[PDB]
Amino acid sequence: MREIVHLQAGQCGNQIGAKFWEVISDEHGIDPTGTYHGDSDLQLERINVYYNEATGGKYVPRAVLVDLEPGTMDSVRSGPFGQIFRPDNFVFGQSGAGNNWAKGHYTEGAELVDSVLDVVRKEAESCDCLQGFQLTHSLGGGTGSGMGTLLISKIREEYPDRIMNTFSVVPSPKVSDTVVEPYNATLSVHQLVENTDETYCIDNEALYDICFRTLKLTTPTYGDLNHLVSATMSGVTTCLRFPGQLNADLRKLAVNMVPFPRLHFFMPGFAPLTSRGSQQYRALTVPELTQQMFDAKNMMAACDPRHGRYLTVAAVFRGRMSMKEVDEQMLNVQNKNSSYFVEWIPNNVKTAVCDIPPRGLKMSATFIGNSTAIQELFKRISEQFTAMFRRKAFLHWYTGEGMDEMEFTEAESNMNDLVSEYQQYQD
Amino acid sequence: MREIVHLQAGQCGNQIGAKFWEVISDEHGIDPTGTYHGDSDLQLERINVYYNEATGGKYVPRAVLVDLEPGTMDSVRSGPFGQIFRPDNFVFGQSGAGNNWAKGHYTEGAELVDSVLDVVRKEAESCDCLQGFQLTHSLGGGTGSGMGTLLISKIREEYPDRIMNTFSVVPSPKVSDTVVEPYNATLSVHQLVENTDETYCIDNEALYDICFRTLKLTTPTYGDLNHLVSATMSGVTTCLRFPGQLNADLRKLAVNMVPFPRLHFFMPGFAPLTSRGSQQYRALTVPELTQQMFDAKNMMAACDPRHGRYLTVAAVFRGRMSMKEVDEQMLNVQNKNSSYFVEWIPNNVKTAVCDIPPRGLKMSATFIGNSTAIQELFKRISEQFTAMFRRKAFLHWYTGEGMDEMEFTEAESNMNDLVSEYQQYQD
Amino acid sequence: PNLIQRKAISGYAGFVPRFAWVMGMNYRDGVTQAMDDFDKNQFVFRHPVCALTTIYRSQGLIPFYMGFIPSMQDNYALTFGNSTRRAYQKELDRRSHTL
Amino acid sequence: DTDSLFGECRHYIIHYYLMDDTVEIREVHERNNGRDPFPLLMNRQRMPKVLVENAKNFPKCVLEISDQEVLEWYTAKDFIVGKPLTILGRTFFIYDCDPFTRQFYKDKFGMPDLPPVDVTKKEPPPVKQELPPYNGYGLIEDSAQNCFA
Ligand SMILES: Nc1nc2c(ncn2[C@@H]2O[C@H](COP(=O)(O)OP(=O)(O)OP(=O)(O)O)[C@@H](O)[C@H]2O)c(=O)[nH]1
Ligand SMILES: Nc1nc2c(ncn2[C@@H]2O[C@H](COP(=O)(O)OP(=O)(O)OP(=O)(O)O)[C@@H](O)[C@H]2O)c(=O)[nH]1
Repeated sequence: MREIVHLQAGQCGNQIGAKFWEVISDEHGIDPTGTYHGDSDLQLERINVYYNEATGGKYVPRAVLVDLEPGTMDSVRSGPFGQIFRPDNFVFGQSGAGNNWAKGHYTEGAELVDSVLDVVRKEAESCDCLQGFQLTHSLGGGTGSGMGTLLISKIREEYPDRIMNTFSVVPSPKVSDTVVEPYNATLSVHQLVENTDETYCIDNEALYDICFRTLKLTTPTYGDLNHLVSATMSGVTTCLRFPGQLNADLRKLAVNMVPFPRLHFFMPGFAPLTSRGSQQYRALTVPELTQQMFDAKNMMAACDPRHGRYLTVAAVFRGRMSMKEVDEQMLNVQNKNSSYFVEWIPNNVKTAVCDIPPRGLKMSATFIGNSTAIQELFKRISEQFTAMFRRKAFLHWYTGEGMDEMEFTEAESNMNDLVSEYQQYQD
Repeated sequence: MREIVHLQAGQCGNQIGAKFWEVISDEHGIDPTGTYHGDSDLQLERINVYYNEATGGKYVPRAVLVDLEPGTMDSVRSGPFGQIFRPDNFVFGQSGAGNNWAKGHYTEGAELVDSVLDVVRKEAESCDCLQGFQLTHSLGGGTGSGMGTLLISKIREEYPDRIMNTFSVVPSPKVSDTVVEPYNATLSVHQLVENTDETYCIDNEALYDICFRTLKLTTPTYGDLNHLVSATMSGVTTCLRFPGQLNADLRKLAVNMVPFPRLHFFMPGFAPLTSRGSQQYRALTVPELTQQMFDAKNMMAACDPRHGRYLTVAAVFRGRMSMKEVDEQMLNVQNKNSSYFVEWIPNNVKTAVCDIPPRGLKMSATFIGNSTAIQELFKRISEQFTAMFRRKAFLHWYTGEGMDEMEFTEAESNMNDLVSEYQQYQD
Repeated sequence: PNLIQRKAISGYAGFVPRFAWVMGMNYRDGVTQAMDDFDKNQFVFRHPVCALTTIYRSQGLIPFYMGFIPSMQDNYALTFGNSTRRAYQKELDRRSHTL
Repeated sequence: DTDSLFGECRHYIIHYYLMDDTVEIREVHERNNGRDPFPLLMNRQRMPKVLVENAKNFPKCVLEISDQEVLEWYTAKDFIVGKPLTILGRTFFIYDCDPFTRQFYKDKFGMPDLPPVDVTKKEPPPVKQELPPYNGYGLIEDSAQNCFA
């Protein structure tokens, strides 16, 4: 059959992966003990997209966690579902990275990449033929980029024929508490834009915004933020796991959404956010679903796409709809703003429709869009890079690590080329 | 279909809308919670004109509550049915109006107009096709006037093919407590006449007069004031939502009502008022219905038309009537005073009958008459403006906003032009 | 009722309750079922002061089916038709966590 | 509110104002409940319990209820812990009082004891993971420490 393998890197990964796997376990109704309490024939049918199976019924995940901080994995094992993780899979190290990209890229990897590659290949021989691997890392997170660049670079030529889903949190345009974060981000994004095929870029500022918009619980927990993002990402995966009239393949999605080799960075979009009164006070229907769905506020990734224009938009739907209403909704929004698409490519919409709704809610969806609303993000990070390489402050750590400034120059050149490339294809 | 969305503004308009909404819900049969008790097929048949539909058998109003003051919105929500309105529409702010129309019209405008436009247009494309909107506010009310100016001035252009009905209560000829009231009122009316089409004018002194006349209960509340005015516009709106033979379109009414564009302001009048013994001491005869209808005591808006002359009179009836009696009663009244109907156009009567009696009494009606009886009102208010503009007292706040006296001058010029042509068309 | 409640006269320029939810079929059956829901919820909130899997059937399944039901591979050496049909009963006994 | 589709249970506070016999309904904005910052539910005012049937001459289309119509208002004599009470199409369960309340009632209205009833909801406990039994290749005491975390 066809299957996927999950990689959990950095403490952003150590966060997400735990929340995400327990979300999917609740979706397929697996108890924390790991023994199925049958409710859904079909989820028994397609639990095999992610979960292998062992004598006694237990449902192992096809994921591997990786980090350098023993305390964090101790905490996640102290979490409710740590028993749904394997001692053999627990690959780790003796040292703390110090959150230095070069430390993660040249020295500490030399005693862990071998083990992690061994793990991934034993799992690959276990499975039949993967559609590919997905990764949860942070592009500015200390250990995440250092480990991830190396492992993705190796696995690329290891398996040149698969789907490398990459998922990263964008550094806040206002708050990081990490001061070498611009340096780490630029260094990482060089190899990222070289190698990857698809990347979702998310930030926490819009998560806080949406918390004060529709969560309306004032002080949130980062775990709840993880709930939201994991909901998004499960949703984008839901195409494979279920029957119904749709087109599951992520490869379908890629050819449907990618106009050129050097476009990878896309911005998630979620479906109804329901709050205190709205549970009694919403008419859950296709029209309002579309309305709130394409709202410049309910998007959560980077920034308002207003200043730019949308290139391609794909919508996954979930529920007992009919395609006529989605067709007319798409036409209506097309005419509403026929100014903010591009005559370059007409009818830039893609639709998938699954009949197996999520639990606790009936009519829902997930959105993905590639627009020209990323120039400002990598712009800001580029000019911060300029301002701080101006005097090469703090450079001593990386120089002693043993990297060189020509790498900085080449990476910034590639980012400048990205800026231009985005600019001309829409302006 | 073809529907309406309501606008309430101003602290009085808050009470107005609260009572009016509770009256509508009462006559349509919706319980305090919102799960309606099925008794009346027709009132189930025609509720999509106002109420929208969500799950759980509830029926939300499409009303948007705008305010600056937390306490007022808190009370009105705390009222008997506040659970029927939506936090979505509970758009508010944190700064007092200062009862300064300049403050309410420029400095506080920009930060609200965006959000209020957002909500109103979301409801707009939620619905199919407006006839228009009724906007209930107070030209004598600071927040109401200030916000109404901007809201109407913007709402004009986007959707200029609809009906922007307005309700406002004229300041008392004897007291206003607010002393900057004349300034606020003229600053509102100058754009009222420029933009809108139909306005219902009312004054509270006549309400107190009628309290002494027939209400007789010696301890009234603004609750009862709202009660009676709500009865009035409920009556004017009764035509749309029921089966029967009559035209219902407010546009039909307007084109029947207004000869020249510059005239927009009209004086309503209501149908039987009753006292404790009369409720069974009274002969429910269409003749005395017409009598007490046309009686000057029964009027409650501005003053006695006995000074002025009528231009257009339209009375809409509700109950188990027939045509011929209202016809011949019109005959009787026209003959009785034919010298007081302008030679300009005879047959200035407009009739229509709905056949569903209100719950509690079978024969009822409502009346609107455009007559040249507002000269007293605007002449007096003009002398007040002039006699407090002689020495520009109480003007430093306005200068601190940054206004200039010219606007006052041209607004007064417009108002006097209205005075002149008002006098000329009938003299 | 009056005239008909099972149907509300085709091309009904008036509206009905229960517009969302069960929908996407022909008209008259929708009318019947929707008004059935409109009196169901009615009495449900009335409730006056109460406080006062064809995928598999008898003979198993067709060859070349995918989707892991529990076991198989752990047990083997039988014709797949049998294997499926015997799993059809031992999914009640030892892997009885299938429902 | 479990009768409705997405309903739940909450808890509120009733203040009987002696000095005017008015009633009120408070609220519990504890935290992170989704609910909007909002003090009240129903304001302090009068409540008509039982009315007459001939308010056709006095329809709700005109002046609301008054002395001429009400059969009886909600007396303080009606509030009793241990039986549901209905208001504005809502029926409530009263469970707890205050020491001052239950001593005021024992003399003024002459009321015996009514203890509060535990209206809370409970759950059983779970159990810790034990040891996969002696594989035969280890040590019956050391393998325990080994196979924990
Ligand atoms: N689980 C969890 N993750 C968080 C929390 N708050 C922030 N994060 C994110 O996790 C990011 C870094 O994750 P990693 O990729 O694991 O970073 P790292 O290379 O392992 O090491 P550092 O970046 O130095 O922490 C931070 O930049 C935060 O944005 C939180 O409260 N809980
Ligand atoms: N609700 C209410 N309003 C009254 C009453 N008597 C007079 N009014 C007037 O109706 C006006 C309309 O209220 P709003 O339009 O909300 O007034 P505002 O914009 O907040 O500014 P102010 O008029 O200075 O209060 C009030 O300002 C009062 O001047 C009354 O008994 N009840």
